[PDB]
Amino acid sequence: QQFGRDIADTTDAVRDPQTLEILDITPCSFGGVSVITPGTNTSNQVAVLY
Amino acid sequence: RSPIEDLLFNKVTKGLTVLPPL
Repeated sequence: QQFGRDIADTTDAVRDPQTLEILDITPCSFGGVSVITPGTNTSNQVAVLY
Repeated sequence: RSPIEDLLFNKVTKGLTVLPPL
């Protein structure tokens, strides 16, 4: 075996081409961001939520 | 939670994500 595929059919665990050591693949921060703010007539303060 | 609600809870088992309910 060289590399495996998850349920999404993507490379999630690949070994080195020569070394027997195996490294898992986990994506880093890629999620969405939302902004919570009141109406513009009241104020302009905003909140950052992930 | 009542034991009935416990029984009902125990009897139920890449871009897309699941937002938790309010």
